Amino acid sequence: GDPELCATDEMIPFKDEGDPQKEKIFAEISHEGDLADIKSSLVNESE
Amino acid sequence: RAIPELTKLLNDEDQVVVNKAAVMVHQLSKKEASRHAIMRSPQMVSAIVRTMQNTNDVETARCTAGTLHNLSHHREGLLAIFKSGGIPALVKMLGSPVDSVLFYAITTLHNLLLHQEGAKMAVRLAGGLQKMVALLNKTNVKFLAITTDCLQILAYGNQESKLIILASGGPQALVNIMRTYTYEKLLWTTSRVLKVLSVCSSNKPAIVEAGGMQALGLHLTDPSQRLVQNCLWTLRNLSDAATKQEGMEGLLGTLVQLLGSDDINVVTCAAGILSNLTCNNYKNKMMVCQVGGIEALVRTVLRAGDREDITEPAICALRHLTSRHQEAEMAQNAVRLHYGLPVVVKLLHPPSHWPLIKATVGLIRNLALCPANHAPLREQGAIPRLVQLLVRAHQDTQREGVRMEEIVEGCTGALHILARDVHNRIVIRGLNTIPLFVQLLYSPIENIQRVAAGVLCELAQDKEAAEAIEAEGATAPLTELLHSRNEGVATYAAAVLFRMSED
Repeated sequence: GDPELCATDEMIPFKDEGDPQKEKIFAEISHEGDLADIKSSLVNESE
Repeated sequence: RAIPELTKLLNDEDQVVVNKAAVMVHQLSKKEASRHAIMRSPQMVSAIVRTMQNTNDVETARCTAGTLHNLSHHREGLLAIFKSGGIPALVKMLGSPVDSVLFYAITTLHNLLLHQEGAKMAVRLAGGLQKMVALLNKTNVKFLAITTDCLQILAYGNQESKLIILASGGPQALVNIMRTYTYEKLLWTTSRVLKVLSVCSSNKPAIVEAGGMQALGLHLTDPSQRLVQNCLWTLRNLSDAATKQEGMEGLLGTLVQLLGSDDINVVTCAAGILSNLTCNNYKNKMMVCQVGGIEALVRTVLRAGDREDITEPAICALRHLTSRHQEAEMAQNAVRLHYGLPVVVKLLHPPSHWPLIKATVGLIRNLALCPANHAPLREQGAIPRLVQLLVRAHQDTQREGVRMEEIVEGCTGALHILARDVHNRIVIRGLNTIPLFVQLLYSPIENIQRVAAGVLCELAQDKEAAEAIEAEGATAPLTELLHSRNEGVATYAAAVLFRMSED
């Protein structure tokens, strides 16, 4: 049996630390100019 | 021009007259240059705004509103939009019923925040934040997307705004969106506001209680990498506040799978989140075990090799999963079944750093609770290696990243468990450890006195050992610890003295 049934597991307190490139997806991503397009659409609807 | 002369009379119309003049001005704003002639009539700019603010005829508003949006395109256009006080009015229009109005109001506000210096402050002052949070139950996803974006813009690098959003029930609203919609751009602007809030201490618990982990979890297999990325890192940052939630089945199952990703940063991330989400919550442990988490974690450890940004979190999760739940024994066995024991023991060696070695000794401790692991662990050379880490550690304390007290406790604790097996006991005293374990009884740390008394207790079940321990003068300190404040310490001291004089 485990005598230490009350011992807690220890959280690792993650944040925004270290090299900022290890907290992105390693793979390259490149799919304003983004919301510009959908703002256009809403302006049309209102008429 | 002679168009400024026409704008003049356009400023008047104070009656039922007004209603028509708005339609006329609005229409003239559509031109490319007819948008310029109205720029340098601040009387008009300010009239367009007053009218909309006050006017209680629906179409009148959409014509004033529409007007400003046209003008919100040029770098001189927003400037006067601001200087004429349109912002607080825009923000007032965010309460309107007419969706044609709301769309103009929000698109214009967006433009301003992106470009017009002073907007951010101005919008906050008008109470835009609390307006925008309350609009988050509107139904047009394009609108939601822009609305959430505005929030992100105002929240960014501004903790006061973050707290205000928290206060307006923003977290629950944002989380509902993540649970409900599937439209990529909206999930993206929403995952962003969330990420930005997740760096606020007060918002963490709030995001969590609102079902934020489960909701993020729903989009981890989305095709949009930018979205998966925001979810993973937000999940990770929240994971320490999230150990008491239920309904985490789906998320846990997906995290296990993500351990198989080819993307390294996705793997490290998935390990981290799993490490935390396996802290103390026994239901989380059972589920992680049931979807084959031990096998995945072992595999992940082998794959990572010397990469400690991967092995430390993954070793920690393994450790959480090998104690203190209904399936902990099953997990202890699985590690052996899936060839984990040699990689585990190997991690006790260089180039491992102290934090990984800490976690690993912790894992080995749990591993040793399973009788079927006593011999295999011995075969891997766990014991001599633990004893070396122990001796080293104890020497450092006799005169970072980790404290050597933890390593001393950890190591001794692991040996305490390995001492259950008789052949292990022989190897143990075999390494001349009995004096070391007796001198440990004198440590100031009670945790250390406990594991020392523990290992002595197991060893003493054998007569030769007990005489050996008696010969070290253990009886004195044991008799004293008999009155330790620390329950365990005192409990083992009794235990050892008991066995010391059996005959």
